[PDB]
Amino acid sequence: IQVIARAASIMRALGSHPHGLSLAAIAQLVGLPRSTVQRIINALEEEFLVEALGPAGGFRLGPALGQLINQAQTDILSLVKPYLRSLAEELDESVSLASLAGDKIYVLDRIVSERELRVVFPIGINVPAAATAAGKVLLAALPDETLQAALGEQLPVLTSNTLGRKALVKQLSEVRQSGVASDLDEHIDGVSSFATLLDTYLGYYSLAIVMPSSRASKQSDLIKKALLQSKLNIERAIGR
Amino acid sequence: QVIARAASIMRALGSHPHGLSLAAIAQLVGLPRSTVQRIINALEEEFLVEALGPAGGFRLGPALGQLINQAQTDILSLVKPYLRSLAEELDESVSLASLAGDKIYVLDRIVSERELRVVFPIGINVPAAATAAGKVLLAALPDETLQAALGEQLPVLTSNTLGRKALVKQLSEVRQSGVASDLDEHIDGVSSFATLLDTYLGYYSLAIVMPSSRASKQSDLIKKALLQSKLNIERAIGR
Amino acid sequence: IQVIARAASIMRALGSHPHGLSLAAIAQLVGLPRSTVQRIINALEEEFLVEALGPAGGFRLGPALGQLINQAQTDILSLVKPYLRSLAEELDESVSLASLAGDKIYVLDRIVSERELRVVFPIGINVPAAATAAGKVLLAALPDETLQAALGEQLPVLTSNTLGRKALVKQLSEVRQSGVASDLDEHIDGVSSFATLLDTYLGYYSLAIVMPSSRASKQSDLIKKALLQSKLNIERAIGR
Amino acid sequence: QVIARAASIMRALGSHPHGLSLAAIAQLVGLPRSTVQRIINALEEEFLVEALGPAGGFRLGPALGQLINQAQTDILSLVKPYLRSLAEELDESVSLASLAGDKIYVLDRIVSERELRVVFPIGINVPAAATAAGKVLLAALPDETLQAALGEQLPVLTSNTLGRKALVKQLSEVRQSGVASDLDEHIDGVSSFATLLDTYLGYYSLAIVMPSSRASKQSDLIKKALLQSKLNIERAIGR
DNA sequence: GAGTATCACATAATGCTACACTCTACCGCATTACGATTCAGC
DNA sequence: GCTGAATCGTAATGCGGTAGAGTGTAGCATTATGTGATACTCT
Ligand SMILES: [Os+3]
Ligand SMILES: [Os+3]
Repeated sequence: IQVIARAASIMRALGSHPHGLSLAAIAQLVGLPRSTVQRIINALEEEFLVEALGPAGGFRLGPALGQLINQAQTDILSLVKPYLRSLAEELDESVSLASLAGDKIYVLDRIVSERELRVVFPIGINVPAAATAAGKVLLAALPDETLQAALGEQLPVLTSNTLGRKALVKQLSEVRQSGVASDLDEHIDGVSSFATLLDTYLGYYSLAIVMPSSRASKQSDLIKKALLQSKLNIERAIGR
Repeated sequence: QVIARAASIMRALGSHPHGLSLAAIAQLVGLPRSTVQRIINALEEEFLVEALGPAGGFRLGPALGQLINQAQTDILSLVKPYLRSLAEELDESVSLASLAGDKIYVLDRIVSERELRVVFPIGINVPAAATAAGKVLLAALPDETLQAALGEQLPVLTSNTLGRKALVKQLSEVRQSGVASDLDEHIDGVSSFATLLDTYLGYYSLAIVMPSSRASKQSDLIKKALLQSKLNIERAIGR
Repeated sequence: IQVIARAASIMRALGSHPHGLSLAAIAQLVGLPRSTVQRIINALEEEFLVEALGPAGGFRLGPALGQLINQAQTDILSLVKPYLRSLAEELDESVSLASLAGDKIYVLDRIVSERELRVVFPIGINVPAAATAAGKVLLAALPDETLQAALGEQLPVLTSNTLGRKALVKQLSEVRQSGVASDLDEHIDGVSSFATLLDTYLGYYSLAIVMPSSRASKQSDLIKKALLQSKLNIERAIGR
Repeated sequence: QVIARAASIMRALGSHPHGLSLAAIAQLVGLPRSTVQRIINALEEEFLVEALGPAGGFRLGPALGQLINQAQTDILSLVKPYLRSLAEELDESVSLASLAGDKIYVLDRIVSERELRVVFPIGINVPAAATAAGKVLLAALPDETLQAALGEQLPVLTSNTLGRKALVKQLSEVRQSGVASDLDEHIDGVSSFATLLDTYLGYYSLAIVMPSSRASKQSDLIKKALLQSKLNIERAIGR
C-alpha cells in the first residue's frame, strides 16, 4: 500500500520517457535506491505492466495497460461528469463542457441549476466560438497558424455586445496570461459565461459557468477562483 | 510482491467493466476484504482505480488511459494529423490499430460526427480474424507465425464470419491488393476496410469503420482514399 | 400500513370526483363500511389532507397536498429518467422522451447506448414531427381540429422514405388502434425508431427507441411489447 | 390515528426537498426506524413517496402531484387554453396562482422556451408580499383580513423589498389600476407583473414573470396584454 | 555503464475484528384500528 | 332520506424491539513483507 506509490512513480517516469529508461535514470527521476527499483521493476515486468527494452539498457511500459482499458476509461463525458456535478453543486450555476470544431464549439454536456432564474441551452448544438467564453478559451489554445482557420474573414455578430476581430484578439492575448475567458452578453443579452481550458491527455476542452449577468455582476472573484480550482483538480486527475 | 496482488485486482476490475465492490473483488481474487480495501485505496491514490459513486462501486482509473498517450507518444503524435484530415474527408470513424494476439489493440480512433455512427473505444480488443484492420495486420506476418496465431477454432463473432481455409484464402488477396474488407463479420450491420502501414515503427493498420447502409453505396472511393493516405504517410515514415 | 392503502383509495376517490363527495358515495366507490370511512376521513381532515364541503354533504381534497409539493414532483425529466434508464438498460438501444410543439417535437431528454453501432442525437433540438415516430405518436394524440395546425399545407421531406400527407394520415389512423408508432428511415437513412404515447397528468409525451434499422429488422415484437410495458408502468405511476 | 404518523413523515420529507433516510426521517419525527420503514413502504405503495436510487434516499411521490390536477380539474381545465395563447404571444413564463397564507400557491405555470428563462415549480410557495401575483391577491381582500395576513414583520426576501406602510400604499394603487408590479423584490434580477381574476370560482391571480433585462424595455405592452387576457377570461367566468 | 543475485534488519504490509451507514427482514406482544350500531340535525 | 357524529366490545392490526445483507471505513496488535548497502556479471 506504500511500495505502490513507488511503483506508480516509476510508471509515471516511464511515461515521461517513453523511448526507454534504465534503472539508473529511474533511480534519478525518483529518490529510490537502485536495488529497490530493481526489484519493483522485476515485479511489474512479471505482471506485464512493463517491458524490457532488450539486452540494452531499458524498460518501457507494458502491454498490460492496453490489456486493461475496459469499457472506455476514455470518454470525457463519463470522465468529467463527476467534476461537473461537483462544480455545479458548489455554485448553483449551470455548467458545461464543450470541444472545439473550427469556428464552432460542440456542447458535449452541461448541468442546469434549478434556480428560479435559470439559463437553459441544448446539448449537441453547434454554436459560434468567438461568441462564447468556452469558445474564447478553446481559441487561445490554438496556434497562430490554425487560428485564422477559425477566425475567417468576418465574425458573425449575434448582439450589440458581440466582438469583432480587432477586439477579440485583444482579449485572446490575455486568456493566455490568466487562462480564464469571459463573455459578457457577447452571445445572448443578459447572459454571461466564465470559462477555462482543460488540457487533457485526450485533448483540449472548455469548462464554463453559464449564468444571468445579473448575478454575474455580484459574484466574480469567487467563481473565477472556483473554475480554476476545478481546473487544477481535473488537470491533476486526467491532464497530461 | 504485493504488486502481484494489486495487479490481480486490476485485471479483476478490467474483466468486469461495469464495476465491482470490495466484496466482489475480494471474492474474485483469493484475498481478504480488508486487504483488498487497503490496495484499492493504494491505487485510487494514483488514479489507477476510480470510486464509482456513493453506492458500492469501483472501476479502473484514468491514469491507466493517461499512460498510453504517453506509452507511445510517437506514432500517435505524428499520425494524428493524417487521421484528422482523413477523418474530415470521408467524414467517417477512422481507426489506427496495432495487433496483440488474436485481437487488435486500438491505438487511436476518431468518431464520425454523423447521426448513425460507429464507435469502438481506444484500446478496445476485437478478434483480428473478423475486422479489416485485423485481416490486414495478419497478412503482413510470417507464413509460420500467422498459423500459430490461429491455433484454435477461430472466433465466430457473427454469421458471415470466416472459416479456416476460407480465411487462409483472403490472407493472400489482402497481401496483394494491399487492402482488406469486412462485411457483417465482426458485427451484424457493420463493415470495415483497412490498409497496412509498413513503417520503421512497426506494422500498424489504418482502417475505416462504418455501417452497411453506406458501405455498398461507396466501397471503392473509400479504398482509394485509404490507399492515398497510406502513401502520404509512408512518404514520411515508410521503409 | 394497511389502513393506509384504504385512506389512499379514498384520496383517489376524492380526486375522481373533485366537486365533492359524501361518505356514502365513498363507501360505494370503495368496499369499505360507512363507519370506517367516517374515522379515516376524520383523521385526514385533521392533518389537512382533506376539506369539509360545509354542513352540506362533502369532503374535497385538502390544502396539505399543495403544502407538500416540494422541489418539483412535477418535472417529467426527474420524473421519467428512472424509467428511461430502465428501458435503455433492458434493450441496450438509445431511448428518448420528447414533447410536442406544433409541427416540431422537442427532444426533452435521451439516453445513448454504448453499442459499437450507435445512434446519437442532440437534446433541445427541434425536429420535424411527421418525420419521427415520437412525432407520429404525439400527432395521433391531437384532435382533428389542431391536427391541421401541425400538418400545414405540405410536409418538409427529409429523405426518399419520408411520407406525404396522403400516407401519413393513413398511418395515423392505426396508431390509435395499437398505440405504438413506427418510423423506418422516414427521417434518417439507416435509422428507425419505435415510439409510444405517455398520457400523463402533466400532458402527453413521446417515449421512443432510436436504433439502426439493421438491428431493427431482427428485433421488433420484443421491442414493441417492451415499450408498451414501460408505457403501462409509467402510466400507472404518473398517468391520469 | 397512524395516519397522523404517516403525515408527520410526509411533512418531514417535504421540508427537506433534497431527500431523507429512514434514519434521518425517524430522527426528525419521534418514531423508531422500523416503524418509519413500515410507513414509508406503506406510502411508496401508493406513490405517495419515492425511493431515491440504490443509495440512501426517500422523497415525496408523484401521486402527490397527480392529486392536484385532479384537486381542481376545473379552473385549470378551462384557463389552460388562455394560458397557452398568452404564453405564445408574449412568449414568457405565465403563472396562474392562488393565495394561501402569506405565500402564493401556484396552481399552474408555463415556462418560456427562451434561453434565459424563469421557473418556479407548480405549487411553489413564495411570500405574496413580494411577488406581483401576491400583491394582486392581497388587494382583493377585506381591509380587516388583509391586516391579519400581515401580523408579523413582512418577509424581506430581498433588498428592494417593501416595508409596512410602503406596502399598505401600493395595496390601493393595485386595487385601482387593477395590476401590480415587482422589480427585484422577490429575487434580485427578477420582475413580475400580475392582474386579478374576479371569478365565480374564487380570486385567482394571473401573472407573468421575467428577468429585468427585458422588463424595463417593455413594461406597458405586458400590462395591456395581461389586461386583455383578464377581460376575455372574465367574459367566460367573471361575475 | 547496462541487469542480477545475496542476505541481515525492521520497516512497512497484513488481516484480524469493530464501525457507521444504507435498506431490509423477522415475529411475538398488547395496542390499534375496526365496523355493526345508535344518535343528531337537514 | 340524507348529512355527519358518537359509542363500545372485539381481535385484528399496526408496533417496535432485535438480527440481517449489503455498502465503505477505521484502528492495531502481530509477523510476515519488502527493504537497500554492499558485492556479483556480462555489452
Ligand atoms: Os477488455
Ligand atoms: Os415547501
